Amino acid sequence: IRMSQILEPSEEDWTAHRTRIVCTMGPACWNVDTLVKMIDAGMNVCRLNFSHGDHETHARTVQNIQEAMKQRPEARLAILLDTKGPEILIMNLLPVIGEKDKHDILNFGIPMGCNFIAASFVQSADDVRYIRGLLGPRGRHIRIIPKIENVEGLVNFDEILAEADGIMIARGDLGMEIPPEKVFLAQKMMIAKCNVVGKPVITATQMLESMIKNPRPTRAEAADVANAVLDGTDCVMLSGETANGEFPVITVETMARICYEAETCVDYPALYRAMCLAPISTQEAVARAAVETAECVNAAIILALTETGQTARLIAKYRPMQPILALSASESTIKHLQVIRGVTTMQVPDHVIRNAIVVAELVTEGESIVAVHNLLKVLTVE
Amino acid sequence: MSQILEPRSEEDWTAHRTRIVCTMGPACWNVDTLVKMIDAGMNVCRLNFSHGDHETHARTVQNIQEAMKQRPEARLAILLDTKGPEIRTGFLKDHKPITLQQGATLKIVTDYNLIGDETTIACSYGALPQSVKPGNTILIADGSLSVKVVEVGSDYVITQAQNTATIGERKNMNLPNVKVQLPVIGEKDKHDILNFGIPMGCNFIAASFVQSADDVRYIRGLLGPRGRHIRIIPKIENVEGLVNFDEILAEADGIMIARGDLGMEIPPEKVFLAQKMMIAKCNVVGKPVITATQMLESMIKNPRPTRAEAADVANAVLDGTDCVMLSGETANGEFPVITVETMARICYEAETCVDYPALYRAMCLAVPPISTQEAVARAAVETAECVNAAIILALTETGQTARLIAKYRPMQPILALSASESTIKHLQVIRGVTTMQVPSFGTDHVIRNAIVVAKERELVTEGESIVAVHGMSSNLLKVLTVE
Amino acid sequence: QILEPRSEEDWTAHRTRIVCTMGPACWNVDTLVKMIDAGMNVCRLNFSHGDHETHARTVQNIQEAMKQRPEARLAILLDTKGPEIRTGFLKDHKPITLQQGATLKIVTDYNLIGDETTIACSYGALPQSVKPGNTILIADGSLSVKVVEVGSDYVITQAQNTATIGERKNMNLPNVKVQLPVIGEKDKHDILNFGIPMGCNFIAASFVQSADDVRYIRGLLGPRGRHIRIIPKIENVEGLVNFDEILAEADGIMIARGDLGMEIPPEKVFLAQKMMIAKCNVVGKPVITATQMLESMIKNPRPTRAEAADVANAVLDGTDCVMLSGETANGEFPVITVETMARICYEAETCVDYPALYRAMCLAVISTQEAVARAAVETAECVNAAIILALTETGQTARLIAKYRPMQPILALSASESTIKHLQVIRGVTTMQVPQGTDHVIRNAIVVAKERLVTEGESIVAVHGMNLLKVLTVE
Amino acid sequence: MSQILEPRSEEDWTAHRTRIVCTMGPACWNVDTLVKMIDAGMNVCRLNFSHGDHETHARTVQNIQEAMKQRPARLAILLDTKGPEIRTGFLKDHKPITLQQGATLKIVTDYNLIGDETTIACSYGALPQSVKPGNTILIADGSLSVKVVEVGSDYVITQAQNTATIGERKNMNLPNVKVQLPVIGEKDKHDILNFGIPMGCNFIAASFVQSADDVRYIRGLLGPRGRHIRIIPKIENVEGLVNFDEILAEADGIMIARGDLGMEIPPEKVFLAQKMMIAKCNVVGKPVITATQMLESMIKNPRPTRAEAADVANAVLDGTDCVMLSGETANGEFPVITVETMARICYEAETCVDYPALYRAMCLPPISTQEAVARAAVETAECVNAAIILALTETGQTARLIAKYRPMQPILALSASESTIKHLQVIRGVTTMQVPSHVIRNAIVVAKERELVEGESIVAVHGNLLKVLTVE
Repeated sequence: IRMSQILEPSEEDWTAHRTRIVCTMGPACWNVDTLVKMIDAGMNVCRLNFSHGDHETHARTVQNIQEAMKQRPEARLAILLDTKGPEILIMNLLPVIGEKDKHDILNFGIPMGCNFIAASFVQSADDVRYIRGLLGPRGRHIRIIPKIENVEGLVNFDEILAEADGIMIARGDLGMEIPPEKVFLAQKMMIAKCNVVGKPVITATQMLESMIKNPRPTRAEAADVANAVLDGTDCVMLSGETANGEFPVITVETMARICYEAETCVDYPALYRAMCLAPISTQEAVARAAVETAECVNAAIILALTETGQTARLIAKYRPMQPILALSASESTIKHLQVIRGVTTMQVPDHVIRNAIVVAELVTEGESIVAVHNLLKVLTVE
Repeated sequence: MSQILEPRSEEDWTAHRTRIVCTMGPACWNVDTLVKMIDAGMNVCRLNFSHGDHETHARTVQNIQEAMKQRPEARLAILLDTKGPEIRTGFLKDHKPITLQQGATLKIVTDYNLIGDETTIACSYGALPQSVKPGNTILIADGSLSVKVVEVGSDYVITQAQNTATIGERKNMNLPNVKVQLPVIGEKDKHDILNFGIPMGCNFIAASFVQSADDVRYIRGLLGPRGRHIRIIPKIENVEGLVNFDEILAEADGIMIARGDLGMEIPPEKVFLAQKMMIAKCNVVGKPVITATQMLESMIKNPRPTRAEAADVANAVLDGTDCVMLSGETANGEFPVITVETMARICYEAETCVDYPALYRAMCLAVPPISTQEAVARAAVETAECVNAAIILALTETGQTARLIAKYRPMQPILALSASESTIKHLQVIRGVTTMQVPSFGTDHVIRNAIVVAKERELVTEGESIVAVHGMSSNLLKVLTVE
Repeated sequence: QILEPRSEEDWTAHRTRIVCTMGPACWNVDTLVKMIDAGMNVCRLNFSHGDHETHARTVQNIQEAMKQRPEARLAILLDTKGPEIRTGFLKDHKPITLQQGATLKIVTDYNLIGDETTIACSYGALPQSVKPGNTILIADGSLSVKVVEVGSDYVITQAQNTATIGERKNMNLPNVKVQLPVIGEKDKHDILNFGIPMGCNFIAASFVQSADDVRYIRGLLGPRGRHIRIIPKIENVEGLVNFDEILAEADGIMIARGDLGMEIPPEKVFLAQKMMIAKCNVVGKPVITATQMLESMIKNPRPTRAEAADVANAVLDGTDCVMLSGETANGEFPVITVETMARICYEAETCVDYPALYRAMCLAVISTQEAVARAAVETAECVNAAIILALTETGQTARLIAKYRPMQPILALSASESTIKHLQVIRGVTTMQVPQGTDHVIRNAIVVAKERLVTEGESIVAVHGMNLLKVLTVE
Repeated sequence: MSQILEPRSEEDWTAHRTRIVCTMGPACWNVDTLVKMIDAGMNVCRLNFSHGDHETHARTVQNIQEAMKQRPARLAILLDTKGPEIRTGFLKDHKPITLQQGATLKIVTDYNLIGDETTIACSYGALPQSVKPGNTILIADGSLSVKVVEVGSDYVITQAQNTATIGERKNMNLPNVKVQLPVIGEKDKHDILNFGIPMGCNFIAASFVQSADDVRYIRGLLGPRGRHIRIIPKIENVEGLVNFDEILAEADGIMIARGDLGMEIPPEKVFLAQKMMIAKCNVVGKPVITATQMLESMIKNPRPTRAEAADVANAVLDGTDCVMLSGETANGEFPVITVETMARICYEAETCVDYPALYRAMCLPPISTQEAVARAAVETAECVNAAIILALTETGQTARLIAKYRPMQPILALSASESTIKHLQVIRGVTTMQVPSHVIRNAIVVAKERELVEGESIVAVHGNLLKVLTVE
């Protein structure tokens, strides 16, 4: 590799980054016109911060998200409810889900169509079980993403992960609970444990903070974000940068550019062999086979036909160089998938495989395609 | 050191992956003999057209068919082995054998009317003096007499004998390092191909003494649209066939290695190299290879082979042969059935040494830009090991899919499903493959009924894993659980 | 397991080398001694400031610190001033405020006292270098302006953001080559009249833009500066674009991240650092990661999370050295900062897969010397070797082994004073001065490791180039 | 195919790695042809103590010593014991008998009985206490097979499975039955102690080894005076196979007698036994000799058969250290020509050898220091593309450890020890050079003369040290 290749400046290319982007809602990005513009910049998930505001405030946000998707029919934004929880003022030293949090989950989260609950200050697996039970019949389409923000939740992380659907890592908050020289270790460990098990991880806090005021990040900030991507993060999350910042749109597209530059350094063939080293099921074996065949026939796209999302997730876990287009009839599965690195989505009603390749300018005529369902198909665009 | 020594049960040795070709003859003309040979492991019936006529061979075919009616699950392929070019000495005075002294002159003439003596004999090959030059060696009577060419004219050659030997009338002759100018497919061989091979349902033509790709292209042209369901298997028997092997193989559908004949054309210590080289090259492109001649010769008269015979057969299997061939052992021997059992038993012993993971890895490195069909075949073999499948199903019309899987030599049996009767027959020559004919077909119900038939045949138990593959331009890999 | 604090015995044994910048905060001998204890390996003299008299006094303080710590063999690195671009003086020395969208004239007449509308520039070739659309950064990038017009002695620019700037502030010219001598008369004077006589072991050359620059310093050093090694600093696009030709001529590389961030888009600098570290790794040339390391520690006794991660990731990229600048030169906590970096380095070395580092190096790169160095690393892993002995005159044997990043400590044995100092820049190498045959040298070295690194009856791999590999047991 | 079909020069096939053992006898006794066999490829001289007397064998040892004076080549001398033998008795009027298939044949313990077609004697007195109904007895090289139907106190009743004609005092095999006779009897004891030790034999090849006790018995028998002699158990029967692992553990090397194994086990299983045994010797670095049924047709013919050459080739490909000639050199018309042919076959088979695969297979037991250095030396030699490997050794261990990894480059072993030098004539890939007792520079000064190695790289090893030099 020559250096000149690194220094090359393209709208169509960085738009096709693999890492997913979570943006926090707030006064600065609420508007339909801004949300529509953020979708174009690469927004995948909208976070509702229930630390502030009430049900009336967040309802109008959700309606604005809904109207933003009306202008972008090809987009499917997931909505994530981030709890207040039991929240050295530089404040650190109560139930994880109290009456207020429970009211938010039951009487907003469920009826308003939120796809994820990001639960603040989770300390044990019992917390996740409590939330799971809280959701119950009516909330079965909602996924749980605990936030590891303290020593307790770090200590019980394995059992938290086993119960959870995904994880959010709050680095800034962790750095106030453990020594700063060790947070990078904790972050690496947690992402890797999430990766080996195919569960989405979101890297949160202290991302591009200076962009709240500035239209450009620092060298330090960009590099910090890049290493989260190289650690193996599925998602990167903006907080104040989008909620209260002066450049919400420019921040998202900047984030997309950081992600694209970081995914450049990613060794895809070695990432496959590493996941193979760390017996296995039929569906696991077929997903591996699919990823192998895809590089082998130099596939343009991998089609993951899925109802529950498991097939897409299983393939994404092996981090293929090829884009994964997930095809599903389930509306919530499509929403849950917005948090999975390397996956994009298409809603569908065997004709699906043929009719998808028509919609997909993702392919050229005569290019190879690897479709998967306990089966693996290899096709050529006709 | 004692697991090597334990006696092997019929249940075990009948499950060997290597395929057995048996030559038809008076020793196995009988329908009851043929049925027992099926049970012993016979997969292909060779009809040697060096002897017999269209009537006698047609009768043999009826006997094979009658045998197959007693074994309806067996699908014997029929292979026509051509006579091809033959070179023979002439007659001798009073029909009495002659002794040649070492260092003595022997004139060989092209007048085949010439009744010979110890100083002059005839050759059936009229272009002998235009083929052989001074310094060339001529082998007579299975190389028992060796003579060196000293002088050539238009209708004769003068030779010096290199050893002391006694020869009879009409004995065979070899021309080491000289191309034979006789047609590889003469009017008689053409007649055999067109007027027997096609209408009698022969599946393969094994062409004796192929010396160039032109020879194969000629046979293909000869067969034509009417002979399109027939595969061409050149026999490699001399230097010309060795030198032109890559071109021959590119045109061929499979290869037969005739070791004993090669031994009459090149030095003995080079034949083992040519066999390995040729097997490996066939393996690399997934084209079937048959190792033939000098296999279990001692079993023509003995119920047991020698140590060396069995070691020879074993090493052909370890070299990567698809097929092993019996000739006079089945055709004219006292123990045709026991010889097929012994062959099957040796194959099974040799396949014990086979490291399947290492063979798959060797092949992946061997094949360079690979096709969709091959990549799915690779994946199917790899997936089968990974899920510990009992069986691999190859659904195939042309046989390509099954041939591609077999090429990577999986530890599990390949059950090939086809609607094409000729493809079922062509696959009898492919190592590791068993066959099951199905009606024309939608893939899901075909796999479903295949598991039902495979369950009763004791190939799969309920709960076991199965890999199924269907190829051609959509390709498919499917993993299922036996119900 | 990650919540468990490290003891000093653990973290002091980190393998990454530490360069510390000299300055008033670590001027006194006692502070330098504590910094050695904390893990300082190389002393950077920053020749952007001071003179031959003041820097000589610093060297004498370094030497005095070394008398108290006889085991330390600190290398001294001279960092050239190099080319600088600077804004001019302002009316009444008052700082000026530029409003976004407003035009600013930049003139090449450095005698001009500027205002809100017009400022001077020290770089006379500015109109020759810059074209419409080029960005000019002023005062650590706090002000960005875009070129709109070029003239003979002027450039007309549009303010990209609102900012207040003072007098004589730094300027950057992203994507433009600076047509100033990388080694000017002042730099040459420093190299020849301080670098050589004063016992400097490295020249870190600021703002290297071509291999031409390196060939020049080498030619300048000549026979007399033969014991001195050249470490180009890559700080702009030109150094980047020509990186490979620079590396080929160079003895090592210093990466100036903070300065590169003033020259290229920020998202591309982490990429440049990775690519360059890898390239130095493949040819076994030492690389120093520099600037914006533990900056907040100039004022604070602890680093930020982001700072810790940045240093850790440089180690994980494969850096030989990490460098402190202001943190040791002008900071409130020079000693504590060195300890902290040594600790981060030890924590990051925890995440290193050494068998993978050996295997990847074997696929990336064979000379007799390199083969034996390769065989030595593998053999060391094959037996349960405690340390690797590298007998070397030039330091090459030691470097060739270090390149393969063995899990074992490398003890480098040398009679050469300057080789011992050169190796202070090599990751995973510790050094030992020796006068002696190839067998007598291995003997006394085994006894000195016992009085430190080897228990009774452990395997030891010894390597000697001249090319032998020896496997011994401690007895 | 062109590369395969090119005639190999004498310069090339002389440089083969596999070692050749030649059996001594009337056809090769004399110094003249013995010298000519040396530079055909003979590495080891086998003395067959089934025949001849001490004076007869002493004249041979003398002829070897004289031949080595004319080629100063260092031939190992191997003493091959007679061991236990089972034999049929004498016959009526000294005339052969033929037995018809299905016919009854009684076999008796009384060796004084002059036999009929109905009854013969056997020299093995424990026959009726060894063999049981259902066992097979093989007579005269497996010419005749009989099955045991009945056993008495001093007789066995059998049924001929085969029509065959047998003469007097023919050999007998008891497939799957242990021969309850001393493997080393008083006569074998006399041969080893009063010929082997005094006449300068380097190896004892022990016929018909059935137990590891047999090996330990010979070792104690040699004691201090025979400590420079190495023991090669021959594996010839089921007991030898069943006890192979512990036999090999006590052995210095192994001789596989295929032809005799084919008389003791089913023929289709011998190739497995040979493959297993060769591999097990390779794993442990102990030399293995492939003996019997090599180039038998060359007793009468100047050329081998297609099948014979291929059998030899696959022994080399299995990983045999040595191939052995028996009657081809002991008797037979073309002893010299047979050695050349053997060397040429070995050279062709060694063309198929995948050397990078062999090193990685041997690498695929927490290894020792000297083993690690030997691996490193093979790894380095390939990396550096060395001309030769120099192995400095007194016990031979360093040379044997290197050869085990089967390097592409020839191993020149250098030793002060006369016995070590001769012990190494049995190690594939090794050639030897005696050193007076630094030594590397003088070895390179002689290697350059022998056209083996200016500018080339050389890997030298001492066992723990490795060196890479470049010749001037």
